[PDB]
Amino acid sequence: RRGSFVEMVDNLRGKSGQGYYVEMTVGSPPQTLNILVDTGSSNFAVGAAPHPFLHRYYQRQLSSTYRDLRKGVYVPYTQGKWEGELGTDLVSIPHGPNVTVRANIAAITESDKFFINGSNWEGILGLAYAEIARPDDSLEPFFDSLVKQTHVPNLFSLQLCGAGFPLNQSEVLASVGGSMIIGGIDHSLYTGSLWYTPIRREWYYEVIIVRVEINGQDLKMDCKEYNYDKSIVDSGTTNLRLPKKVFEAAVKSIKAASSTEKFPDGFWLGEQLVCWQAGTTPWNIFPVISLYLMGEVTNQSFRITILPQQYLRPVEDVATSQDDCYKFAISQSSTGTVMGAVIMEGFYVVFDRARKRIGFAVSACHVHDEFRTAAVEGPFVTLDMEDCGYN
Ligand SMILES: C[C@@H]1C[C@H]1COC(C)(C)[C@@H]1C[C@H]1[C@]12CN(c3ncccn3)C[C@H]1CSC(N)=N2
Repeated sequence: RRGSFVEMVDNLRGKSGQGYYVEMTVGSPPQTLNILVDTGSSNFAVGAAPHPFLHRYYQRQLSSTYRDLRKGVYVPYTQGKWEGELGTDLVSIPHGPNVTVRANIAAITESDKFFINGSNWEGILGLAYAEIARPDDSLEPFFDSLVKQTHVPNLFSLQLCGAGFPLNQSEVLASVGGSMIIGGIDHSLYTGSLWYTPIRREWYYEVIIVRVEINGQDLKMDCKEYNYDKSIVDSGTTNLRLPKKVFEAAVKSIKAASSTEKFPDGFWLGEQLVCWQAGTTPWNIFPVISLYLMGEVTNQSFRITILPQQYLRPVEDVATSQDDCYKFAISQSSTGTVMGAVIMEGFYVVFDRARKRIGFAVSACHVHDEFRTAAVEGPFVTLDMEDCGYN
């Protein structure tokens, strides 16, 4: 396996709790900013005014290439909001393709619970499709602009690398957090085969889950439940989020598999950390989780399997200790399944926009132990998979 995109390998930093980001520049002369990679939204937006959590921001008045679109944008969401002013400017990715494009930029002027203290990022790169752009689908997303204006192939791929232990801001700054390969697939970043699932519709990166197992035991729900009301791949969500009824069934099964140790309700609610003496985390008592995804071939599926090393998120102790501590990074959703950062950390994920498909392979940087690894395996004969999609 040769790695043919050396310029872009190791261009991400960050972690599942706070986001993975890439360096970008905006304006003339170039203003450098760290930008959250978000496959669950479709706007390119940057801090453009002082904020307690920003150490830098886009200064439109210092860019000779700034263009004012004379239009506001307001982006409320469940846990927060940002608002700002639309414009365009020249944009580059230093550890990216050697191209500069003119792109839409939302200059964030006000926000609430959007920016994250100590995360090191100052803006967001929404990589999903125009349908979910704000204020509407007429605001061309960045990746669309990049493809239209250059010879960059209509594809990107993400290797998000969890450390398997906590990092402070200093360690995050000094550590490689993964790769975003723009326009290609780098063979050094994965092992085994890539398996592809269709993009069901181009809005979010929507997929269809057809079967769920906990340690090989079928959760045995009608597969529509797994995709109620959608299933998406979202680097801008920390957890694996599951629809309420699926969450309840999965947690029951994970508790049963791990029953040799009792954990408090607050742990299963994703609120409370649990800790073990250094090196003694009992990985083996926790089950693997397999999600079967619709394949590209009629009546064929494949599965991705994650370990507790993926779904238990490393956190620092509430106290001063050498304990190894974690939070449970599976949580309930009322807006469908979200395959967030903790599940993406297991896999190299290929967003093949050109062929309307998402590829998964075992990540070369997934955390595991001597006894088990993450897996991507197939094929399986699976019938009536279209019926698993919610309408
Ligand atoms: C792993 C990393 C810590 C995670 C980042 O957390 C925040 C900052 C809350 C993510 C980046 C925020 C959003 C942006 N957004 C949105 N909705 C509609 C239109 C435009 N944008 C919803 C919102 C939550 S979900 C998501 N994918 N993106």
